Amino acid sequence: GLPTMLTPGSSQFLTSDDFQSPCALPNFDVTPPIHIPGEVFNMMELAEIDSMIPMNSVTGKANTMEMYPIPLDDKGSATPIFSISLSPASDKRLQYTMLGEILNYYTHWTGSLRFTFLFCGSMMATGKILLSYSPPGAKPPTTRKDAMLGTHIIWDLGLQSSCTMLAPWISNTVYRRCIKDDFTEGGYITCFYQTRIVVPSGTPTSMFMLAFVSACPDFSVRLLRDTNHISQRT
Amino acid sequence: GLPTMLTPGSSQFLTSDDFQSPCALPNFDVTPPIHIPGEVFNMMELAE
Amino acid sequence: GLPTMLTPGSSQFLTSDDFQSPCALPNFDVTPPIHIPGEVFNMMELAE
Amino acid sequence: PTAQSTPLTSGVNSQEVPALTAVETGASGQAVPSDVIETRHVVNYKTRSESTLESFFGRSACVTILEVENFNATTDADRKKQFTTWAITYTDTVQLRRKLEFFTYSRFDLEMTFVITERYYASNTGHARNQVYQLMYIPPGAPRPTAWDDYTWQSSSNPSVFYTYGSAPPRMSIPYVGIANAYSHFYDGFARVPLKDETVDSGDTYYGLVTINDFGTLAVRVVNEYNPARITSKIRVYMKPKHVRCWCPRPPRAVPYRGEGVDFKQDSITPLTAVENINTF
Amino acid sequence: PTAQSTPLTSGVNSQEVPALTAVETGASGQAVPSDVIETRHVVNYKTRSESTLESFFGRSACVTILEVENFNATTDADRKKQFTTWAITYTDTVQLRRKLEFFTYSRFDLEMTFVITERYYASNTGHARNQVYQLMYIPPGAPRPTAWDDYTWQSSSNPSVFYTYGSAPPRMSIPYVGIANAYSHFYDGFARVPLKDETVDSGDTYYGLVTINDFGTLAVRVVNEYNPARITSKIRVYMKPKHVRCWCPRPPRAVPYRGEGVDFKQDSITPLTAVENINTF
Amino acid sequence: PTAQSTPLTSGVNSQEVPALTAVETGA
Amino acid sequence: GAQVSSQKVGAHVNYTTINYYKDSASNAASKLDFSQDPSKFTEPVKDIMIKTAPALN
Amino acid sequence: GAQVSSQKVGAHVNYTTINYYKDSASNAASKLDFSQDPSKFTEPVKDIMIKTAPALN
Amino acid sequence: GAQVSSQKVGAHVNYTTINYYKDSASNAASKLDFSQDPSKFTEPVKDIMIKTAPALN
Amino acid sequence: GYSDRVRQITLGNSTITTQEAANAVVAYGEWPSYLDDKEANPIDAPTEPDVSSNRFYTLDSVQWKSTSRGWWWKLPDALKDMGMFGQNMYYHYLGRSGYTVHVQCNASKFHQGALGVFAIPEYVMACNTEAKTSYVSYVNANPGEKGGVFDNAYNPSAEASEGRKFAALDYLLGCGVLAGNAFVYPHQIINLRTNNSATLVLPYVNSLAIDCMAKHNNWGLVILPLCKLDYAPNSSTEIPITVTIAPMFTEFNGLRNITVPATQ
Ligand SMILES: CC(=O)N[C@H]1[C@H]([C@H](O)[C@H](O)CO)O[C@@](O)(C(=O)O)C[C@@H]1O
Ligand SMILES: CC(=O)N[C@H]1[C@H]([C@H](O)[C@H](O)CO)O[C@@](O)(C(=O)O)C[C@@H]1O
Ligand SMILES: [Ca+2]
Ligand SMILES: [Ca+2]
Ligand SMILES: [Ca+2]
Ligand SMILES: [Ca+2]
Ligand SMILES: [Ca+2]
Ligand SMILES: [Ca+2]
Ligand SMILES: [Ca+2]
Ligand SMILES: [Ca+2]
Ligand SMILES: [Ca+2]
Ligand SMILES: [Cl-]
Ligand SMILES: [Cl-]
Ligand SMILES: [Cl-]
Ligand SMILES: [Cl-]
Ligand SMILES: [Cl-]
Ligand SMILES: [Cl-]
Ligand SMILES: [Cl-]
Ligand SMILES: [Cl-]
Ligand SMILES: [Cl-]
Ligand SMILES: [Cl-]
Ligand SMILES: [Cl-]
Ligand SMILES: [Cl-]
Ligand SMILES: [Cl-]
Ligand SMILES: [Mg+2]
Ligand code: NA
Ligand code: NA
Ligand code: NA
Repeated sequence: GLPTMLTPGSSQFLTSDDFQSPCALPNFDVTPPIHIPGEVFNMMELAEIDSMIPMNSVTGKANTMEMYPIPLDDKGSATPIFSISLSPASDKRLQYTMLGEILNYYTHWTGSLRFTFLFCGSMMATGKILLSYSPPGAKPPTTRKDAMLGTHIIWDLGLQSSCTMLAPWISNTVYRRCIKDDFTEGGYITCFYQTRIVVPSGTPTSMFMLAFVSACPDFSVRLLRDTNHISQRT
Repeated sequence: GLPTMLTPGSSQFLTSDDFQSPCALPNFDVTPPIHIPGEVFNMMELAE
Repeated sequence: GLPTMLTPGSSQFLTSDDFQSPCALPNFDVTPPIHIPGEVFNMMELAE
Repeated sequence: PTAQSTPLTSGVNSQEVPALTAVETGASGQAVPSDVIETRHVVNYKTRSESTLESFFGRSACVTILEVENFNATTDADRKKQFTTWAITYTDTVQLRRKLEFFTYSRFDLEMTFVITERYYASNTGHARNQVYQLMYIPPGAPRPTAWDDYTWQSSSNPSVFYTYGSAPPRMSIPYVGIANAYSHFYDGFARVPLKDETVDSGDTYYGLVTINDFGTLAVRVVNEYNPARITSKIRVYMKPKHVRCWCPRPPRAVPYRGEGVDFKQDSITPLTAVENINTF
Repeated sequence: PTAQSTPLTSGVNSQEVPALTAVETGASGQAVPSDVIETRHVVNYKTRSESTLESFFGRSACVTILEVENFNATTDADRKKQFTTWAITYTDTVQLRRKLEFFTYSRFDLEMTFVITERYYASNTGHARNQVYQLMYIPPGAPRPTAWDDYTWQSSSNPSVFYTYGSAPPRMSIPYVGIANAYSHFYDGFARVPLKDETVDSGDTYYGLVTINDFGTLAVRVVNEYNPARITSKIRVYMKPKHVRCWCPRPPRAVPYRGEGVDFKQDSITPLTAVENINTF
Repeated sequence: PTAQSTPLTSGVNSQEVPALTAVETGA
Repeated sequence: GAQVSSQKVGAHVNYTTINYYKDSASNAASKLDFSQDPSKFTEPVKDIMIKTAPALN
Repeated sequence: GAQVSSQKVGAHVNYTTINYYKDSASNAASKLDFSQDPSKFTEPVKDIMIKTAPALN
Repeated sequence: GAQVSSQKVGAHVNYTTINYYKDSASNAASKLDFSQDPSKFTEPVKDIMIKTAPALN
Repeated sequence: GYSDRVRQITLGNSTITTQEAANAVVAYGEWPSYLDDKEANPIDAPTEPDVSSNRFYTLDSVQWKSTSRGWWWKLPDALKDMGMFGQNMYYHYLGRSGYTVHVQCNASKFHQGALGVFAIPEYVMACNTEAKTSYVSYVNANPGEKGGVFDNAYNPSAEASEGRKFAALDYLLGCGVLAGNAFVYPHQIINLRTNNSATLVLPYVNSLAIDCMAKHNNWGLVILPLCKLDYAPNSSTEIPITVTIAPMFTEFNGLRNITVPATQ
């Protein structure tokens, strides 16, 4: 025989190995392929689809359809409308979005996050809303005058129903970790009345908006891992 | 020797495998073939 | 199979060996390199 | 091919309003940072290599644990411990199943790997010679064994692997074997149409993929006759989809499975932990 | 490429004074023998091959010793002996750590090799069948096992190696996996900025690389169920940096380590042995 | 080489009768 | 003396064979032979039978 | 019939593949496919939507 | 795709490498790199210092 | 002049107009089509009924209330008793179809609310007994044009025989996934301030070229109130939702006597 010498690794089963193996059904004639709509090539294609943030997952609304709609009214309170950390894998509200679910199969993420808001009041309701992203390392914003010092957009409610706020990729590390982590903290997303919602008479004075999250084309993930979102009894 | 590393499947006997093996009767002179009527190539010929 | 014959050394772990081995994280996209000051190539650079 | 680079952009004062849209259309938000902030040029050298379907599925996952034993069996129950049969499925475990169920349809070849372990049942019953295992794939219709040493194990046509304890985990490839043009992960239907006034039972019939799926049976035995020492074995079955295509993405499983279907369990349908307030960082 | 040859030189009587310098500049002495003595020509055929970074680091070094056992566990403490978890680090041992810490930053692929050994805990409890080990790499975020036979070991996505006792030491390569452009051997900082008047504890927080480093977890089990004979195992983990680059050289560790940081121990900070006199040959 | 494809055909009204045969022939 | 041949198609190229043994009996399976002539069993008649014509005229 | 292809870059060239088996199902992983068209899911609209234009005109 | 390179000399030629794996991380040791620039550590001075000239003029 | 809001759709003898649309979705970017010879399976010359069957059928309307949890239909089940489409479906073993789905819901500039309209391939739903798995009767799975409703409570049956219906739990999309992720499916939203209609054009979707329509629904149609109906002068007001669906590029194989499914 050809003289050979076995190296370390010999006979191991590495579950991420990539070797050939003999076919149990040789000369098998596979069913011819046909075109099927909706072919997927990359999990990041799915990450670019908007899914609803369960933004109002408070006691009595968590695990109901009422966890999604963000309460709005015509009272013009100075208190924030919602506040959430840019922790898209680990946050109690972001982790169950389509993007969150994909991120929980990976260890590392990079790129820009898109937050799209749909106003679902009456056509007769007007308003201006400030949407802010504050990169980390300063007092988390709880007032409009702190929020407006960060990355922000002033949304005018009107015929165009929806407004997109970006959390642009602003990070020390080239990747953040898909866990709660001080070192790779992402910062603070907040929302304030810029003016107030105004309605005429005979119109609902309370209403909702829906918040969606998706990945931008600059977004990628690394280091495949098991998710903490599925388990079974043994 | 040439450095090698055994993969999963090593030493298994898969009954549908398709490998070479040493001949127990080397240099054996098989009986010459002759034409026999009724040669079959495919079980689907019999199905027809 | 290709007839082979194992030589002395077979299955040993020599800590100064220099062999290939399968990657536990196939198709992994390493962080792009950037220029960092103070690259060292040889311990004798430090000895000088 | 890399993920998107960021172009150098300054401000705008314009009738062009990329920040506004209407998601009623069924389009997701499309705006990127250069649409709503001043951006520097950043060259993106990073790739989506590890989120291709081949990369996402490129792992051997445990799909079941089988048990077989080798001892002098004197009862029907003990005779049935000398071999095991398993209807081939990915629904005994949750991890690979959940990944596949991101998709409605798939097409792949399968790498199957096995990990075989033993222990002594007792001491002071002597020892056991090294055991050989037979793992026989029984396609639908082929006769199933009723004893560890019946005629079916001669396996003239069924593929069998003979594995020697202590050898490398055995492994073989299976082609895409579906009778359709893809595997269905979900089937919204039945195996037959129940017809007006027929006498056939409609009270105990099932629904979905379980009514139509059949990938055959894995039969496992220890080939050796019994030693004085009873040996108990586990066979862990691993599947890796390779040469993968998938169609029609789905929301992933959000709550525990309770069987082969999409059914959920009344005590396990509250996946979210309630936040203290809508304003909690 | 060779180390420097010596040129033929005679004496000098000159305003050229290569013997004098001013190290206040931050320049080391530069003069060579031909500057200060008469030299013959010597051709130097010798090379610095074995002091390249690849040559210096081109060794598999033991970085930890793990323990696992296989027996019928009836207590929580004994159940926890059936598997082990280890946060991946080079700080459990001193030799490879000290070599890496000649540098501030590094970039390398890793060859990991394992040496697995067993002994019988006792005689007169019979024997044990040959054991298979699972070594599972759990990246940060992936679920960690709480029992040797829980669902996590199905390892659909985590890389696992199944090792059969008595086989060649198992081995695999790991890419450069750093989330920065290099590994940091030293990090003069914190994981977060503590802010004015915040209620977050500042009394029990840590400093340096330990606050930011996470290379995940190695989980090890014996896959076999228990024999009557208890078997105890050691798993020695070996690391070899390959395809090595390093930056920013440092003085090497002069005194014993006392943990993962640069801290030193009061009874072990006197590395020099005093000489009898400044004039001792 | 594949199993037989099916050609596009419509109806007939013909003295050609491929539906009838005589298996007495051994065909 | 490597043979490069077409593989049987799967779900979604070529393979290489080298014979290691001096006896053809040692070789792996014969290559797929799609030869067939069902007519030697299904229609072994002396006189041609045209499907569209009467079997007996 | 050796294929020479680019490796995935590490910390700091090419690799060789020979297929040993007559069935493509036996082959190692498919080569990296960077194909994508997110728009079939993110923007499956009949009428083109220009980002800078109103979504509804 | 065989690389033929010079061996390190012994007491008294070439060797062949084929990469078997699709990841460069799987490869054997990097080839000997004799690169060096001690001056970045031994003489990192803004203004050139000529050995034969005074260090301070 | 031309607007994303104003659309005409003509199929056969039927036309739809809308003056408050929001574009139209073509599911997975693919218009329906006939089955090509290179992808065909059954070899009999197919029936292509064209205008007799490929036309708008309007289902019974449902009432949107502040308390509504949502509605579901299956296709082709919802159209099984619709004119010549139903006859062609039941006279053949095999059928394939695309669809134009037009969901209609108008209100006023003073009403508010938002409907998610989702087309779901292989819309498999949970059963309503924990004594069994996958335990749904044909009759309960195939309600026809009346479809079904979602609930915000899961109350599985004491006895297996009483739980052979879908547990259509709204926030789990009746199938153990979070409803907020339903947007990965082809969809539009009817947001009353913006639009009064949703239009989805669906190609045939299956792992086969053609299949048994009486056994197998290719698509689910889900309408979920994402934001509840509200009207200040009367919180108890109801507004109709009307579903109008046209089969497209219908093709049938395996003609025989008519299929008459069990009704109990
Ligand atoms: C599976 C199991 O628990 N086996 C145990 C047996 C059984 O209890 C037998 O019934 C009696 O041998 O008893 C032991 O004391 C023994 O034989 O040494 C320990 C052994 O681990
Ligand atoms: C780890 C260890 O020290 N094991 C020792 C055991 C233990 O003390 C048990 O408790 C009692 O068997 O005792 C021995 O006499 C034995 O069993 O033959 C020697 C053996 O080496
Ligand atoms: Ca060998
Ligand atoms: Ca726009
Ligand atoms: Ca800009
Ligand atoms: Ca036996
Ligand atoms: Ca000088
Ligand atoms: Ca001199
Ligand atoms: Ca164990
Ligand atoms: Ca005839
Ligand atoms: Ca027609
Ligand atoms: Cl291989
Ligand atoms: Cl709650
Ligand atoms: Cl061979
Ligand atoms: Cl090697
Ligand atoms: Cl075992
Ligand atoms: Cl036998
Ligand atoms: Cl099948
Ligand atoms: Cl909280
Ligand atoms: Cl030991
Ligand atoms: Cl397991
Ligand atoms: Cl890192
Ligand atoms: Cl001294
Ligand atoms: Cl009906
Ligand atoms: Mg009807
Ligand atoms: Na780029
Ligand atoms: Na020299
Ligand atoms: Na053909």
